[PDB]
Amino acid sequence: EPAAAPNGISLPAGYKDWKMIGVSSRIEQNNLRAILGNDIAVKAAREGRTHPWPDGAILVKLSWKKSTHELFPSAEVPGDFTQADFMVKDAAKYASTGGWGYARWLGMEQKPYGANADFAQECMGCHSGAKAADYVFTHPAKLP
Amino acid sequence: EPAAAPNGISLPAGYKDWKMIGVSSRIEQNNLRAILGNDIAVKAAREGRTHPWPDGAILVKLSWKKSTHELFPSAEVPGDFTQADFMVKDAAKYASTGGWGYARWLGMEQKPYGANADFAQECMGCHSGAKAADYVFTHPAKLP
Ligand SMILES: [Fe+3]
Ligand SMILES: [Fe+3]
Repeated sequence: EPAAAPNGISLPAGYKDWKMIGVSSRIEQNNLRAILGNDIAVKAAREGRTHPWPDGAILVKLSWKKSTHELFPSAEVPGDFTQADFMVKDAAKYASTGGWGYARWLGMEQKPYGANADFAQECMGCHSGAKAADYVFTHPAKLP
Repeated sequence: EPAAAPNGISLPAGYKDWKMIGVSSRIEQNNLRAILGNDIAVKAAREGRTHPWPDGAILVKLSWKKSTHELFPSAEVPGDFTQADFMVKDAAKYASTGGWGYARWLGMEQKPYGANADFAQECMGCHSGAKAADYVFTHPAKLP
């Protein structure tokens, strides 16, 4: 198993099998991202129960470097896998970080991010800008 | 329930719950895409059984117009849903179109695309360029 994050969160097993919530592309990072969630998160996302998200919801964002497809240069496609970011909802347990447990694992080798157990204050530094939306930027993508 | 495509392919039920294969962004369409697959496709993708893909594999590409996140302008995120494109592998049934059944549904209204039953020749026009990769451009995104 990969090492736990410095705040004690273990890597959610099976996240690559989870359902999609959305996708994104971060210009400044030259990354394509997929956002998945466990079934608690997906149910909440689809039913709009995101104020707050429920206890047990886990979101995962998977980031790859952007490359261009060798056969179709206008298609930006994933190259190198760069990291997996997680938010785990537990209003009581992570009340000090807004009710979410943050954790990041880097690369194929899955090195836990962060110098110490307060690393999540970095995450909060930006995610506080989405405080009105329970610290979550992502808007579930529309589907029929 | 949505009408079948002009070549007789019915919309696959439950595609929104399928596992992810990849993501992409098409620069000339200003979209973001998620590529999902049924469990045959996902197993094939993950094992590298793509030369050729096995019969029964279904790939779906979901497309949204790109929007910029209101709280974070360098984040391109899905706006309106534009289309669902499908490729259904059946080397015998779809031998005339490279072993793949193509189909597209447009919009939230899931209107079948295509003027007639030969609409898939359009798809083949470009997809023939990926013939070395069994007519599939997408490279499964690498995950640990
Ligand atoms: Fe973040
Ligand atoms: Fe295509």
